[PDB]
Amino acid sequence: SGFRKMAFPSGKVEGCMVQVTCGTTTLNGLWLDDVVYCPRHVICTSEDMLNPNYEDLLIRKSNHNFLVQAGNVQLRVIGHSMQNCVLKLKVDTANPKTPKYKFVRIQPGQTFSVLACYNGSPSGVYQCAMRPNFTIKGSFLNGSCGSVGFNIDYDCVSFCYMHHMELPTGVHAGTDLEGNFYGPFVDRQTAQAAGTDTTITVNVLAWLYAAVINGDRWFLNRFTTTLNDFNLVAMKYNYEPLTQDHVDILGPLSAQTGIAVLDMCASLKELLQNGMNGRTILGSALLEDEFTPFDVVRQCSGVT
Amino acid sequence: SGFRKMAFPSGKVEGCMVQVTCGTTTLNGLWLDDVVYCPRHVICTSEDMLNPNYEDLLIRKSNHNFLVQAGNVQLRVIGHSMQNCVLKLKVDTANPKTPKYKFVRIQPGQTFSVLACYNGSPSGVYQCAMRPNFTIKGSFLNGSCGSVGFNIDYDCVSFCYMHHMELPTGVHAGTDLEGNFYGPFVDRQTAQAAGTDTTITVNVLAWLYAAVINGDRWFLNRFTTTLNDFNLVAMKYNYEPLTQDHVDILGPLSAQTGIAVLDMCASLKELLQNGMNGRTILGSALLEDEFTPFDVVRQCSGVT
Ligand SMILES: Cc1ccncc1CC(=O)Nc1cccc(Cl)c1
Ligand SMILES: Cc1ccncc1CC(=O)Nc1cccc(Cl)c1
Repeated sequence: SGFRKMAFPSGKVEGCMVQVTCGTTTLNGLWLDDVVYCPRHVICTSEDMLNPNYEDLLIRKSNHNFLVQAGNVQLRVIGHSMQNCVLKLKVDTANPKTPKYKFVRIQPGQTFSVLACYNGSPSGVYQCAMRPNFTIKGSFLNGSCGSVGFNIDYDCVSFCYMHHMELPTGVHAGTDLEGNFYGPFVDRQTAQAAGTDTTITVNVLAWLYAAVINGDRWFLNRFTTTLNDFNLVAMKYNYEPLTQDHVDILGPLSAQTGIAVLDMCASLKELLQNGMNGRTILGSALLEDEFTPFDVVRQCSGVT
Repeated sequence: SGFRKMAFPSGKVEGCMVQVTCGTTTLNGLWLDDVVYCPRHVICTSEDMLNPNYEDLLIRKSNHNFLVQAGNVQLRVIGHSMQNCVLKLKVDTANPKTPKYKFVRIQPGQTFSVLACYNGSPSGVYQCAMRPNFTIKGSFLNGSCGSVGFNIDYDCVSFCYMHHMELPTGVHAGTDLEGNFYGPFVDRQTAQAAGTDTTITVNVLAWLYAAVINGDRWFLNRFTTTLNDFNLVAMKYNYEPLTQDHVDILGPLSAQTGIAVLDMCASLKELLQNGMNGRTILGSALLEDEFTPFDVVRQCSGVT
């Protein structure tokens, strides 16, 4: 028992981190097979970051201008190209530690582990969620760019995120591994609006089932609700509207605990309307939305 | 910016995890050099767990009765011995992936990363703290025994914890890597009292400095306090008494923010006396005590 904001073991991703330098700028790179992926702003200087013309800037760069270092050994760059907001540096050596992997574009609400890096070296790993507004509430400093978000299914690493920037609001923005930004964000040092962030209702419900599994049952009530009635409450509290798709994915947790999805929604409704009253659920004084129903099942059953 | 419950990258510890079987019991083992460390209850059956006579049970076990498996390959056991509550299985092969390492016995209040394992395979990594009462609030299921807690200083892994049992209360108990339990706990399936748990005051103060560094400053007040006055409040709220030693370790954070340690104590005093009033600090609705002053400095400066 016990429930934690658990990240995936980062070993497979650690063996992929490299340092990429270009001019005065240094950031992290992702070495899979004979290719190094990194944010395209590695080619920019501080004057450029206001409104960089990446196509013009990259034209002044040759393969030799990109310094790729794995540990303390140098990688020979034999090719370079831009794909959306990432650079793919073709190197003459395949990464001997390249795990089985996929490039995946996640949906908002889904979660992933971030391996935060500086100068190609790992500093820490944490679990986070793609917010409904396509930002992440990470922990990143200057030089963290190029750090990646991932998921792991037995031996396959699905890379889903690459960190690019911190918005003036303190939240983080980045791309999938094809360099397409999540959300409306552009890689420019400019004021950018993130959407209104909503709470991931299906994840809060999954976390309430995780609380029941682990003994925290005070919030269970004698009530039930409908999807429509629940969503009237969710709308008011800026919670994502619950669909039959969300109810279906909560099916295994509902079966495990014997608590119907709509009865759990009724508990969530009372929690939203009356607060926690100074109490806690799984060591938290607020409703947690960063565990998907999949994360709950995985953690409570010990999937390796 | 941003602050997360970050764990150490687990790669160096992943390469050390093995599966250890003895009779019907299987748990995790830690392979460093030519030695495999695991909990001594691997030699027990369900009847034994009530009051096991480990010295008598181990006498019925030969090197061949201990099945050690790293990935899918078997390790030949050439020796076995008991040290307190751990078994040290001498194997004929040194772990090729053994990192630089130390065995350390942590103090309560200190933090560490846990790499939770099942059948020798890693399932996840999370950051946790040794509670003042010597228990950990982990996330562990049956088969997680043998999973280790560690810290990393550049390239050296300091192993500080080995998971042994879950108390009937749902909290977790274990040993250092010499097999000495933290706290009064014994490796028996019996009702055991954990101490009254207190909040780690120096860690809450470190986390309030982390909030200030990252923009959350609403809790800063026009007040100051004394160590004695503060401790009268800490006593009432079951917070650890603050000493000049704790004040000294908060020195770097005090210097970084320009907020005197005692002024921060006064903010904590008002927070304890008046609650959060529905507000949050670093995405939390309660006072977080699982980040040491060292963890705050490391995270806010990007130590790799
Ligand atoms: C300072 C920091 C903190 C966290 N994560 C990243 C950073 C650096 C950063 O924001 N870079 C940046 C800024 C605007 C545009 C672009 Cl392309 C990149
Ligand atoms: C079921 C579980 C959940 C979390 N962590 C561990 C476990 C197994 C467990 O508690 N083992 C145990 C019990 C009493 C004594 C001793 Cl020696 C070992």
